[PDB]
Amino acid sequence: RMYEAVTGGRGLGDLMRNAQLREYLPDDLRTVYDSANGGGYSGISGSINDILRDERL
Amino acid sequence: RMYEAVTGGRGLGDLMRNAQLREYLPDDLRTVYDSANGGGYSGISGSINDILRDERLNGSVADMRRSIEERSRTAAATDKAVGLRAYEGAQQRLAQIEGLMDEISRTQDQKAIEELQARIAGEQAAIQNETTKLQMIAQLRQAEQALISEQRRERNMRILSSGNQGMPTIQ
Amino acid sequence: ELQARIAGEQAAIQNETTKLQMIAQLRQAEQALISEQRRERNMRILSSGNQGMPTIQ
Amino acid sequence: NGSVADMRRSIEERSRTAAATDKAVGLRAYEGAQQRLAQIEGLMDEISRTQDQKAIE
Repeated sequence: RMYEAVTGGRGLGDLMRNAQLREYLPDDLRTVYDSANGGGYSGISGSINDILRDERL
Repeated sequence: RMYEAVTGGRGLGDLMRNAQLREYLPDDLRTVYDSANGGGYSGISGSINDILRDERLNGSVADMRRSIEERSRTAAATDKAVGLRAYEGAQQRLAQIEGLMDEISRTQDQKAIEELQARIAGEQAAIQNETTKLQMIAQLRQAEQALISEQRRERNMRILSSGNQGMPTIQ
Repeated sequence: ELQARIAGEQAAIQNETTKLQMIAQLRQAEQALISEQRRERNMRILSSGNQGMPTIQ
Repeated sequence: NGSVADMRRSIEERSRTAAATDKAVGLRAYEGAQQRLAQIEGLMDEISRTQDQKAIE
């Protein structure tokens, strides 16, 4: 029983793996400042357009 | 069998060592700013030359004016939006950390808690990587602000330049 | 278990460091936004499209 | 030192080079960090399947 307890893969280490959070920070910083239209990612674009339109005094 | 499973070098620990990431960052900080022509690397020098070429925009003065104004506006807005999304990401990472802990409360076997400790170490590695990415984004932001100011200087030196020769007409 | 809990604690502290870096970045962005709004205001008050002139009486 | 025009051209070129080098090093380091994250994912996905306590340690 002790031997089977210590030595054997038992599932853990695969917790919250498939949940991806790398998708939130920018993927690549070559079109990051042109992302207002295309290149980069689209949620960034939506936020940029929202702030740019709303800050219009 | 138990002694064999506890004692004896068994390889794992040199996993994925062949790929080296040293060359991504400079070797020494003496020629990094001389790197326009030499010192650094050839690809990074190509990127420097290319970005200098693309920044040196042309056209009539009105086109450069509108381009610079829009560039500044969108730069500020992009900075704010990146901050927003990255904060949502940090909160999600905190949620994962709390989940990992309330999983740590319920591990029964020694190798289970060992694998979980290793997973937490990997989570710390991911968080360190996120911090490095934040630093690089901030540095890029400062560089691009400097570039916008340089474009402004280019325009107001082009207008006032001594090499002009035109003069309006009288009639 | 205590060693792994301390590891989790370090993870939380690193998360706090990330959030502080990010708040500083947002502060700089907000200052730049305020400067841009000032510039837009001084453009609107100096715009060449202002063809109006006060009357004489 | 030298001619003042030499000073002017040297300063202008040095400023442009400084800005461009800053941006380029930033980008290069960013894809480096992406490589690092891929390495981390690989390490964890391979650590889920160890067999002996010495291997996991």
